[PDB]
Amino acid sequence: AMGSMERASLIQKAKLAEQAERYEDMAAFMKGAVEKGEELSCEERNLLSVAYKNVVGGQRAAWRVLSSIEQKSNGPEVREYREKVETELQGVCDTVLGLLDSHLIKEAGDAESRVFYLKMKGDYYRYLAEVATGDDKKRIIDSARSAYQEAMDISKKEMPPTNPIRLGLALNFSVFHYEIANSPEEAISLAKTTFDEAMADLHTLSEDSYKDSTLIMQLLRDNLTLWT
Amino acid sequence: AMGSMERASLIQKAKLAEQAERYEDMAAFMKGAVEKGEELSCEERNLLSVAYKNVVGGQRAAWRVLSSIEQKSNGPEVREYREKVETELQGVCDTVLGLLDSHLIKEAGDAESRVFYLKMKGDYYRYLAEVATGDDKKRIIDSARSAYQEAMDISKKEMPPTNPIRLGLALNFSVFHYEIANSPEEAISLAKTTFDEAMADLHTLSEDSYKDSTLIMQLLRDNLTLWT
Amino acid sequence: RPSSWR
Amino acid sequence: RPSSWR
Ligand SMILES: N=C(N)c1cc(-c2ccccc2)c(CNC(=O)c2cccc3c2OCC3)s1
Ligand SMILES: N=C(N)c1cc(-c2ccccc2)c(CNC(=O)c2cccc3c2OCC3)s1
Ligand SMILES: N=C(N)c1cc(-c2ccccc2)c(CNC(=O)c2cccc3c2OCC3)s1
Ligand SMILES: N=C(N)c1cc(-c2ccccc2)c(CNC(=O)c2cccc3c2OCC3)s1
Ligand SMILES: [Cl-]
Ligand SMILES: [Cl-]
Repeated sequence: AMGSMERASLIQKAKLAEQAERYEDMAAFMKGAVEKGEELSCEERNLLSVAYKNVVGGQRAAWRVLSSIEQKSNGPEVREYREKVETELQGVCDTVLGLLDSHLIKEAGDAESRVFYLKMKGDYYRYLAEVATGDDKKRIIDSARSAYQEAMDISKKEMPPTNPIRLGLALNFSVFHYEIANSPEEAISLAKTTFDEAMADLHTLSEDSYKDSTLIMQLLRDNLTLWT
Repeated sequence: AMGSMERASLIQKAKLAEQAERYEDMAAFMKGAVEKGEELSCEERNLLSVAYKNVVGGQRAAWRVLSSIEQKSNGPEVREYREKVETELQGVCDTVLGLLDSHLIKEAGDAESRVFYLKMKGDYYRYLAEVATGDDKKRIIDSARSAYQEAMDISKKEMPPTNPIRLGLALNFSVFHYEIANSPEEAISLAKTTFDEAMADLHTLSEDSYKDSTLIMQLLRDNLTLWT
Repeated sequence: RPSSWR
Repeated sequence: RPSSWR
């Protein structure tokens, strides 16, 4: 679809789409850029993430509204429409996972890029898990856990405790534990140790990195305040 | 596309889509309902209007962002992407105008329904006019004016001055005059006489209708405050 | 920008 | 609902 457009033009248009709040376009442009087969820069990885996070975020919010209405109802229309939204959401998740598997992850040698992509893999299996009920919920959950876990292992070995990707990964793995895996103590433990180890590393940072790191620490704090 | 779904199911799903903030789905469901060929109720007309207003609203907001960036630039990517958004917006406007012409307007006998649809026709030609530049801008503008004018004539004859459709029509025709037709004095005159004649009719209303009417009067006031 | 019927 | 990396 985007095969005839230059990689640089796709990136340029992804940035324009972001400015215009056109996130479905943004995602299509970044999918096209990925499919050119070259590795993505830090900025380009963030564009990919922003685009699909916003697309799937709208779908998740809609699915939750419909699922709640469906539950309250204990005709077939509510179920049909929830299924329609669910199938669209699963399709987006499948597309992202397909990009990671073909071939972003295998070509990511650096810790920064490999952790970023493995976090994404965990996130999009997590979104699949939120709507899963069939013979594959358990396998979907374990796929999310495995991706998050490999990202955690690399990030702990290769990144400082205040690195924003490491922090955002730990935040989301903690949400996985609490919301998906029915492991609230694991969730609380991870959020707390991540928060404390970041705090102890802030003294090494510039004013700019300090702001970057403390922003995500605030989200860890917010969840601990919700959970304890 | 929606041909196989029951009319009642389409309406039900349009309301669900609204609750889920899924306005493109909402519009597709209401397009399907219109294409069943039966007249639309007051509630159903509002569902149609809400759906396409929200869809085209996002497109207009995006187009304005891109057009401003394009102007600031005085490669082809910005123009290409603005054109992409513009073409999509024009397609939505054309779809709505096609529904009105096939055959909502001709089957609308009541003043309430006929004014509603003619206001919509004015609105969607106005949105076409916002992006128009070719040999047809003047004809597009005159198509908007003609539709608004016929709606005004009927509404003045058949509806009280506080009727919310009459008020919203006058508000939007006034915006047409100011923004599209380069007629700011006509715009100001229309907003003021509409506001004053509504004020003088409020004494006839219930508490509920009073709130309905004063809400739109506040928007007339806001524009007069911007313009005078 | 002026307000139209939201 | 808890916060994930917005
Ligand atoms: N277009 C967008 N929405 C973005 C473009 C870039 C970008 C990245 C690199 C170079 C230029 C721009 C973003 C940053 N992304 C992050 O995750 C991030 C979050 C917190 C703190 C920091 C981060 O990175 C460096 C420090 S966001
Ligand atoms: N299950 C646990 N790990 C905890 C049990 C208690 C506790 C509470 C009351 C009495 C006794 C123990 C905890 C106290 N909160 C923290 O330390 C904390 C640290 C960092 C950030 C935040 C925190 O709270 C909200 C935001 S954490
Ligand atoms: N689903 C939606 N978003 C809507 C459904 C209905 C609806 C209409 C009729 C019956 C039941 C519901 C809406 C009302 N629409 C208006 O234009 C309007 C605006 C201001 C004041 C009044 C109005 O109508 C009566 C009084 S909005
Ligand atoms: N071109 C015009 N028609 C006007 C000229 C002047 C004017 C201003 C200053 C000095 C002399 C004249 C006007 C004064 N505003 C109004 O009457 C009015 C009425 C209803 C609601 C609102 C109003 O204002 C903001 C909101 S309206
Ligand atoms: Cl459906
Ligand atoms: Cl384009």
